[PDB]
Parts: sequence; structure tokens; C-alpha cells
Amino acid sequence: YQFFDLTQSFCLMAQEALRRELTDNGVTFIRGGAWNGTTAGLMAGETLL
Amino acid sequence: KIRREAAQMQVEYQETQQAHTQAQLELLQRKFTNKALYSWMRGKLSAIY
Amino acid sequence: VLVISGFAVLGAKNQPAGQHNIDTLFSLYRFHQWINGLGNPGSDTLDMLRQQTLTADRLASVMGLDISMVTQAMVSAGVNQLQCWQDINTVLQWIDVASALHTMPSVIRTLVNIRYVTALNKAESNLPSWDEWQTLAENMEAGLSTQ
Amino acid sequence: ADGNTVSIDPDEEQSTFARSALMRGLGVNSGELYQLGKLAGVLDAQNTITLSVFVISSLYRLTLLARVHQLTVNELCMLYGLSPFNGKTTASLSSGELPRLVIWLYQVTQWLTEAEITTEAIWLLCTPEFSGNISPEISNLLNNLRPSISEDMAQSHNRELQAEILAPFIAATLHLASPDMARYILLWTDNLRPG
Amino acid sequence: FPVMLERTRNLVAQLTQFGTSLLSMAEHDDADELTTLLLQQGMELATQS
Repeated sequence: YQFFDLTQSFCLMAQEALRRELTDNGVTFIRGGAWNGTTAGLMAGETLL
Repeated sequence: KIRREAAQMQVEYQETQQAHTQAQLELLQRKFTNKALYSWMRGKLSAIY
Repeated sequence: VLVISGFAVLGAKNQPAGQHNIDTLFSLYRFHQWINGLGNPGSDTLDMLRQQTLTADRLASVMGLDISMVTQAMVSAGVNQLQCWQDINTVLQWIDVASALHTMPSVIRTLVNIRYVTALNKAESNLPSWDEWQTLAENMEAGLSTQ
Repeated sequence: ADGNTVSIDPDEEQSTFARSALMRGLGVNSGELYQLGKLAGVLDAQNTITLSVFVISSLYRLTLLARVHQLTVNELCMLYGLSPFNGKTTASLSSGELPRLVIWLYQVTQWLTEAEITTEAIWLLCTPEFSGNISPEISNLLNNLRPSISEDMAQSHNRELQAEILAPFIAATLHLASPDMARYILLWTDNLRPG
Repeated sequence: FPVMLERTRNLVAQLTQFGTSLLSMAEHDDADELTTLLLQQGMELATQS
């Protein structure tokens, strides 16, 4: 859980870095749902990939 | 008549056999890794793949 | 669902939420047995049980029993809605005692309402009249076999 | 055989002795008697009925028809709804229509027993009706379709391509076998247009 | 962007083998419980025999 939280923060800041580099503020692909709490929050890896 | 009693307790033995096999089935369905989890697996993997 | 409802949709006796004792233990055991017996629509059943949209006719359709049986169970238990599992289990046990005796729920209510006091020493003499006794006997006996 | 009007309403207090006798003879509870009256169409105001030998014979014929096919009153009502003779009363069954109904019921029961399907399940899988509201599976389909796919690529013109795109989601929400089978179920439902 | 790209990717990698390991251990656990229940049922059956 802690590692997934760290990786989610990392991917969000990477998304913001890509937004700055492309000078656009509308593109979003990390839209949550990676932590499916009904199943211990699994299958976040392939979604983030 | 003691033979009859032995036969009847054999009947209750096999009845307990059915009882704990049904218990095995229900606990297997109540296990953690199950059909809902595996359907989540297959669907997410198919789409993301 | 139980914790989200905070034992409000479960009901309690003399305590808010629920104290950890035999009453709540038995209530939870019977509730889990009911959930197990729910069947395939049990998922949706619990779904609107989270809400307050679980209606009497929907419960009748899910359990497969008679809507008039459910209605007479309502009017016998005195509950107008399945606010809590206390009311739900009261209705379920009324249906159970009706079905075990193979007799109508209002007949069960009439049998229970018999204050067999026979000229005081208690609340009152609720003994039915002669024709009422005859009709009640007919209704409670109508569901037997041939032999 | 007196012709007097008695009510078969299960909620009716002070049930008639003749009503109780009919209940015991038919071996069905009062709710099933009401369902039989609904099926026969001989129902009247306040769910009353004239005690006539014709109506008694019709009800007993319905009971025998259920018994010979080993089905209850509710299942009989369901199969009557699913039958081509739906929306008709037992009184409105001609001398040639009754044998047709009998033979149709026999063939249906034989095929159903061969296929090993229950009653309410075959009701649901034969009628085009709905449960009544949004199911948790439909909610999951919404929650997995709105984020994953937006209008950007969903607003295309190729209906078959849209079906291909939506197929894996349908398979996920229906616990189906393959995306192509989900697509083909989508093709059925689109050529049917339920809603 | 690229540096964030690779290390988010590899953090996701460790997340994925963590998920696979937890799934495998859950399967092993439920196998253990099913075998234990089978042994218990066998022992009362032996008692009745």
C-alpha cells in the first residue's frame, strides 16, 4: 500500500512534468482506479504501465 | 437389531460426510482468491493488454 | 454494509448501535444465514438494503413466497417498513411459524392474541366467540393432508 | 353448486367455508387461488366469483394441467405469460385451442426437462423484461466505461468498430468468455433494440 | 520527462511482482486450509468407522 502510494505520487508528478514540457494542461491519463479497494487495491501496475 | 443399529449409524456417518463436503464447498466459495477476483484479472488484463 | 449502516439497519435492544453480547451475536448469525439463503439476487438485495428502497413486494419476489403472506406478516408484526433487521427477523420468524404449521400468518396472529385469562386474574379475557372459534379452527385446519 | 357470489381474496377477513373447501380441494394456498383467478379471468369486483360448476371445472382443469406437468401456480402463470396464448383467459379457450395449449405445454415441459433448466431462471432468460432498477453490475459497467473510454474515440461512425471497442467492457461486466462473444451479444442486443 | 518515465516504470515493476507473490501465497494458504479441513473430516469419519 505504501509503495503504491509512492508510485502514484511519482506518476502524477511525471504527468505534471509532461504537461509542462508539452505546454498543455488538458491531457490526463492517470485517472485513478488503480487501487481497487474491493480487492486489496491490486492491478495498479498494468494500469500505470 | 444391533446390526440394524450399526447400519443406521453408518447412515449418519455418511450423512456427516455429506455435511462436511458441503462445508468444504461453501468455505471454498468463501475463500479469498475466487471467481470475482479472477474475472477482474481477466477483464483488466484483456483490455489493458 | 452493517458497519456503514451503523447497526441502524440491523436494529438493537436498549442500546445505540450494538453492544457485543449474545443478542447481537444471534442477530448477526441469523442475518448471515438469511444472506446465505438469499440466492443469486442476494447481491442486489444487499445493494438496496444499503439504501431504504427494499420494498415488501421486492422481498416477496426475491424469497419466492406470497405477497399476501408478506402483507399479513407486516400487519401481524406491526411494522410498516423493514427499517431494521430486528423488524426483518420478526417478520421472518412470523413467516416461519406460519409455514411450519402450514397456516396463514393472520391465523398465527389470532392464536397468539388469545388472552386465555377466563374471567380475570390477568389483563383481560380475549376469548373469541363461538362462531369465531369455529372459523379460526377451520382456517388453521384447512391446510392438512387426507389421512 | 349454489351460484352464490363468494370472494376468494386472501386478504379478505372471514373467509367463506366454501372458499376454504375449494382451497383444500385444490391443495393451493389463498394467494395461489388468487393467482388462478387472475389467470382464469373470472375475477370480479373485490376479487369475488360466482360459485358455478363451470368456473369450478375451469379452476380444477387448471390445477390438473399444472399437476400433470409437475408445475406450481406461479410457474404456470410465468409459462402462460411466455406462451403465445398470453394475455388470454381460460374461459376464452376454444375446444380446439385447449388441446393446442395442452400439447404446447407438454412439448415445452419435455424440452425444458431435457435441457435441465429451472422455472424462474427460464422465466428470466425467456422474457425481455428487466429487474426493475440499475444492477450493481450495470453500475460497475458505468464506472469502468466512463473513465476508460470517453467520447473522443467513441463518437466514430463505424457501428461494428464501436461494438468491437465496447466488447471487452461488456465481457468484463457480464463475466463473459471472450471479447468477440461479448461483441456478438452486443450485436444481438443492437438488432433487438430492447430500450 | 524521460527519467521519471523509467523509474515510474520500474517502481511499477516491483509493484507487479509484489502482486503476483501475494496472489501465489494466498493460493498456497487456501490450499493449506482445504487440506487441513479434509484431514479433520477424515478423522471424525474414522471415529464413526
